[PDB]
Amino acid sequence: LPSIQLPVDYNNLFNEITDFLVTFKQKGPKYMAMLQKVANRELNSVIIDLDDILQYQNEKFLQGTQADDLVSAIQQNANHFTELFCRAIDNNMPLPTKEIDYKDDVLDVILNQRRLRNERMLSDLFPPNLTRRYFLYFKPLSQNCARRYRKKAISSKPLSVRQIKGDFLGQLITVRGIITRVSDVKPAVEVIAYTCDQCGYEVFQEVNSRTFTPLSECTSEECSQNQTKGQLFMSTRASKFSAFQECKIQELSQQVPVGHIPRSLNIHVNGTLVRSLSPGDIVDVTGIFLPAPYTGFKALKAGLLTETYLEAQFVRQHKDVYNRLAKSIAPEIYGNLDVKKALLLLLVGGVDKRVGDGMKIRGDINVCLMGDPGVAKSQLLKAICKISPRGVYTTG
Amino acid sequence: AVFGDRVRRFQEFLDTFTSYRDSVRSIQVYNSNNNILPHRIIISLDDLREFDRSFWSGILVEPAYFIPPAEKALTDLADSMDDVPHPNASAVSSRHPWKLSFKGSFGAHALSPRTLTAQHLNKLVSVEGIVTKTSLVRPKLIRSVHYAAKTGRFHYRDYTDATTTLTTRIPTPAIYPTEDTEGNKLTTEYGYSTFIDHQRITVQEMPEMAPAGQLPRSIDVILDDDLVDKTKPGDRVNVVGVFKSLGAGGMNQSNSNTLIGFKTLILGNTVYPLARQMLTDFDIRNINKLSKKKDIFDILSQSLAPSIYGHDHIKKAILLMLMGGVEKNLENGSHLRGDINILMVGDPSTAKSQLLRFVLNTASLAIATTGRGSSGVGLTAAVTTDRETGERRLEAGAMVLADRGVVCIDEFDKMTDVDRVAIHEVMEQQTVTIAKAGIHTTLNARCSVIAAANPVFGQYDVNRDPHQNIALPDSLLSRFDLLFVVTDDINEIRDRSISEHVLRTHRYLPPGYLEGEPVRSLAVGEPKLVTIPFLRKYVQYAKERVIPQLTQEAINVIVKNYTDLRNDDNTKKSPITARTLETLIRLATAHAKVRLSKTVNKVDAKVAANLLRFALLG
DNA sequence: TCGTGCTGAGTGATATCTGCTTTGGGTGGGTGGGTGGGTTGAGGCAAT
DNA sequence: AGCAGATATCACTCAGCACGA
Ligand SMILES: Nc1ncnc2c1ncn2[C@@H]1O[C@H](COP(=O)(O)OP(=O)(O)OP(=O)(O)O)[C@@H](O)[C@H]1O
Ligand SMILES: Nc1ncnc2c1ncn2[C@@H]1O[C@H](COP(=O)(O)OP(=O)(O)OP(=O)(O)O)[C@@H](O)[C@H]1O
Ligand SMILES: [Mg+2]
Ligand SMILES: [Mg+2]
Ligand SMILES: [Zn+2]
Repeated sequence: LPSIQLPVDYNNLFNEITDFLVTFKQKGPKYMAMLQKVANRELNSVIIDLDDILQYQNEKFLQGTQADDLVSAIQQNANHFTELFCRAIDNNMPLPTKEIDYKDDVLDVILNQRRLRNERMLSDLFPPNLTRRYFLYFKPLSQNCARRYRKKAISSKPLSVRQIKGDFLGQLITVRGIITRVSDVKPAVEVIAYTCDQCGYEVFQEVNSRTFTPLSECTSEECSQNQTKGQLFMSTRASKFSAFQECKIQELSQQVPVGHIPRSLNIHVNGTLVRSLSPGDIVDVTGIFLPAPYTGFKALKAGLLTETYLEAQFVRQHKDVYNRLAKSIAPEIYGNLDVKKALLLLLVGGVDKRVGDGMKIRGDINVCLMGDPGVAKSQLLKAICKISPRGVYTTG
Repeated sequence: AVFGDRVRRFQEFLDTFTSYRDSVRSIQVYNSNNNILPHRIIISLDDLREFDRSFWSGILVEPAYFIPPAEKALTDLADSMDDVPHPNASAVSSRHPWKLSFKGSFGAHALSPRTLTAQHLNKLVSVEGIVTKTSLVRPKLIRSVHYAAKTGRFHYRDYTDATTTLTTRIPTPAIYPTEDTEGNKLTTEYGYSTFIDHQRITVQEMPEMAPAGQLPRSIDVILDDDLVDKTKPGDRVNVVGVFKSLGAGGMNQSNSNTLIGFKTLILGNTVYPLARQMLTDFDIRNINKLSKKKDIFDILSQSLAPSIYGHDHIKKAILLMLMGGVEKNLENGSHLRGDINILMVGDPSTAKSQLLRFVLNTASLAIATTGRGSSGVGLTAAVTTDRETGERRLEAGAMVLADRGVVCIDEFDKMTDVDRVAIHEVMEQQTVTIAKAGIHTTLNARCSVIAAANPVFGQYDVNRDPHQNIALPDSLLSRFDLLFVVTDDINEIRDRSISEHVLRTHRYLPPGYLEGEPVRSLAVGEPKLVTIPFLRKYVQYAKERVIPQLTQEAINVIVKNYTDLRNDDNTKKSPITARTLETLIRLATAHAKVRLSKTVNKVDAKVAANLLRFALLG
């Protein structure tokens, strides 16, 4: 494992992040207020705006106390900075201002009893992610703010699926396309809680992979000491789960080159961003491009070839009365007033269908157009289908 | 020991020729200024042979031992040249060495997929063929960078593969290190790790060059880094690489076959297109001067298919189709195509197939299909699986492949309705819709369709109406801008002229051939009829740098012609319709493109009207 | 007939090393099966 | 990497005898 000397000092960056969270203002600090809201169970998602970081860096440079470029470091490698920001938030979480029912939560009771057991043992501990009740996301650097401060915004620059290469892995990038598939929301396990039948103690496990091996044997101090062989049993009540959704984003027609087939890129949605993407909507998904290593025999058989996906971080969603309406239905065509009026009547389709005797007169004013080639039948079809909210265009 | 000597010798070679140093400096300057140019340098094998015979011979016959030294020397030269003040952390951790590229003359190593044999293994070769397959692009892991929080130092690992390096090395599983040497936990730094793109293509021997009675053969090629997306299926390429062998090839006890050979493929160094002709200042001036002639249209039309007697109007239509109109898409959503479709229905032996072959050869992009030889799926797109990745995908069809090109359909009437439907959709919408195996996509298919067909009876009958003569659907017929009905009429003067022309053509002999002798590259990188290459250059120039706009006089002429043609007692071989107005506008725009004119004038409208009138009423 | 070792080889037992094989895909086959999956496209055949 | 079979080296139980009580 030979070492390298890279020009990054994570301690200074952590100090920068803590100072930004504590002092940044844009009343009191914005992020301090956000953390106060999170403490009172009022907010379950914290979003870090890179524009705020850039403004803070500019202010620090102006004051003369030049600091490290945090925006570039976040953009180049965002996976580490998620954990760094989570740690910084944890170290400065304000005390709750609104009383809450602590005893209701199972985790609170379990940890309190673990503390009691530890105190008893001493008289003779848990992963930080377990107790976290919030999600962290990165908002890309807006183009306007970057141009104001004379900087290039790689994160917010839209890219096609083709333009996302292997050299972009591990960075915060934006993708433009049309969602073609969204899966059902399912629970993804992050921390697993076990129990000992003999010991009476609780064990925990962290999952950061596609697959995991469950525990079988107790590892507690008591068990070890006493030599008691106790079996570990999974407990889903005390485990931590996060909503998971997998989506497919495909290239737009105008983005494909000449004589090429469109390509698709996988998207992973975690936390509160779930249900923000639906099929058929053109979106600007911002996320962290990361690989998905295999495990076990598959890993060995696959080789160096790696799958990839996008960790969703931000989603931007793209956008005389009778005669007048008839004429405005399809201005491009030559005036056909009667046909346009019939199309209006079909579109509105007003009817009172409440017979209640077993059947009810059909409530649809069906329209059929038949004519020799040359009339703009296709144009009427396309226009009237576009205007209609539920209009569906099909070919026999 | 020898590696260092070879590195030093290649450093001396690079120093002697300053062109490569200047190219590297220019690439570095461009990259620093700013989208980016890959770290690749094209060197001439002739210069290397002139400088040092031993190094050139070694590179040609033993690339595995002579290429890596040259690459290292070039990388060292570039690094010494680099003067970037602050190197970014990713730049420091990046594994981006310069890659060498070759050109010149491969004396006996210039081969094809058919002539590649075991004797050429582990040698630098040049392969020429047609791309038939193209795997999906996926990243490949070469270096991994890790961080240890307690120690505060970054640890890295390097990976290798059978295809990533020329020299064999111990295989490295992709398992990310998890723990340090002393037991310290490690965190993967994806942003600082290095991944490179990987792709596999299949190059096929050109069918025309295949032996008699044997189907073409193909060879697999591996492309990495910047050569990932330099080709698409149907392209003619000249690939340079090192022929290699992979795997045990049954040597292992697990394979009981004992009759199976090794795997073989090529690690591509260059991809040389074989489509767009570079235009020189002299060529541009000649094109302008020729275009300034009043009768440029006549000369250009006559220059097409000199061996075909007559058919002047069909030749003019083919020229206008090649030039093509202007494609306009409106804000509301309506799309107006600029492609011109042509259909020919006539008696046997009327030069329809020969015209199709000529337009196939002349057009920059063209795909040939037959009626009985094609299918609906084969026209549109097929669902298949990717070998490399094992992922369900789409394979481009005839229509798709010919995007922004021309598709020639022979025996148009010998098809099936099932097959016909695909074409109908293609022409009507210029897009392909696929709903198979959980695939939902729209494929762009913007191609001009030129087809030939025969009457139902096999011979056009004047007595019977046009509808009875042609069995194709009216809806499909209406999409063709021009319909030409050509008949074989027996006349003494015309018969004598045609016979004399055919006899004169059949007496042609090629240069450098003796009488009675039957008809059987040097480098890799490299009223008078107009020669075909000049015609191709003219077509490219006109179709690239001209977008004619309509004017009022042309509009007056067009509307006058439409009003006269649509409401006239004289019968027409094809019915008049509002599509005829669009056809007239398209033909006027194409004729304007012929003259390299920014505006459509009265002459263009008159020519379009005359062509349409001839096509309709003969 | 209790207590305390010394002898002891027998009868364990549990802490400890030696070899598959797998995923899925033809870089294991068709003397492992097609009701354990793959699987859309072309082709030939009979009833229609 | 995980799992199932196996080897071999680790203790523990009943066995019984010498002294004296
Ligand atoms: N009234 C009109 N004004 C302008 N353009 C028209 C008009 N009617 C038809 N067209 C043109 O006719 C062209 C072909 O006709 P279109 O596809 O609209 O309908 P259609 O002839 O009924 O179709 P089909 O051939 O599929 O039966 C269209 O491009 C449209 O521009
Ligand atoms: N005008 C012509 N000038 C010279 N040769 C001609 C001409 N018309 C036909 N031929 C000869 O006809 C021969 C075969 O005819 P061709 O294949 O071109 O016919 P086609 O129009 O495709 O007819 P079909 O497919 O109905 O048989 C060609 O070798 C060509 O030499
Ligand atoms: Mg229509
Ligand atoms: Mg023919
Ligand atoms: Zn326990």
